[PDB]
Amino acid sequence: MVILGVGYFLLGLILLYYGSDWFVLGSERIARHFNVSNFVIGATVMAIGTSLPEILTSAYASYMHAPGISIGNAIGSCICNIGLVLGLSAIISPIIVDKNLQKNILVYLLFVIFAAVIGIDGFSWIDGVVLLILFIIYLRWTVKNGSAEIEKNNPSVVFSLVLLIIGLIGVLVGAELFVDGAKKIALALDISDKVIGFTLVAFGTSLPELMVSLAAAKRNLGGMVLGNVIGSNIADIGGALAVGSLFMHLPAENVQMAVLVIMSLLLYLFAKYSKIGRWQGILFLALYIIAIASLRMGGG
Ligand SMILES: CCCCCCCCCCCCCCC
Ligand SMILES: CCCCCCCCCCCCCCC
Ligand SMILES: CCCCCCCCCCCCCCC
Ligand SMILES: [Ca+2]
Ligand SMILES: [Ca+2]
Ligand code: NA
Ligand code: NA
Ligand code: NA
Repeated sequence: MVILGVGYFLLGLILLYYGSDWFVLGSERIARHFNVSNFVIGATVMAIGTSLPEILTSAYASYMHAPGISIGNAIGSCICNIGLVLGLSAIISPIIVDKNLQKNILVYLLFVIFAAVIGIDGFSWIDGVVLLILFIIYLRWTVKNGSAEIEKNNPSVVFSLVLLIIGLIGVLVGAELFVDGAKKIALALDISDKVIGFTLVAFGTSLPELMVSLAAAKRNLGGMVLGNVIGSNIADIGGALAVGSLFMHLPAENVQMAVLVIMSLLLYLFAKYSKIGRWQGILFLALYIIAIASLRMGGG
């Protein structure tokens, strides 16, 4: 039963590795097909695709009367996407943000500040509906401003969509196998710890973002990286958190929200007045490390 766990674990890593690169390549081609920037494709198709685990997890957790896990997973993913995912990626491929993308990031920041303020007393189903509506508006606004609309079944298109979809299946299945594999290893060795397992929920669901962002960074696709991070956070709030709140009132996470707000503000300030490169990435990593060293365990 331990060899099966090791099997899943290694296999999940393989799928994650190759799948992420396929997803990126297919997404980069699709962007060129539709005449939209890499940021746009990153913030929409990629962000949502990779946030499907958060959405499902938050929904499932709140339905099972564990709303703390529901919001813990959602906001923890956001902190992970900036501190760990963007941190690593910025070091690998530093980014200077153009003026139009700076505007997108400011909208993101406002969205996050708005979510923090209405969530001070926790999140109701009404808070959820509002956030989901802003999420949809964000998506349409983003696509419009990053689109140059001008124009059977071209082999370039097909191969693009195949890469993208198979890549996405690869990263999502791979993330699942990684986690399921780890869990059966821990169970087999009798080192299973539930509160540890619930602490790592936002991470396991963030493995697609991590591997996808790293693959894009290796190909110097900085805008795509930034799109994936910014979009995943909005999807995690207007999607994962929001849907959670539909089943049950979510408890406040004011400390984690303050952390997210601070990291999000830092991200905008770097984008606007500087760059997102080596030392910005180092700072994001240091803050992430401080966060996981100090924040209360249990995943909510
Ligand atoms: C943004 C212009 C200044 C760049 C240098 C200051 C921002 C990066 C600071 C990194 C500090 C890293 C500390 C690690 C412990
Ligand atoms: C090309 C590699 C450049 C340096 C990468 C440094 C990463 C530092 C991450 C944080 C270390 C711990 C800080 C603890 C407060
Ligand atoms: C370099 C400016 C940092 C401003 C915020 C400083 C305190 C740390 C905030 C982020 C990480 C989580 C801290 C609480 C665990
Ligand atoms: Ca074409
Ligand atoms: Ca509220
Ligand atoms: Na995502
Ligand atoms: Na995710
Ligand atoms: Na996550």
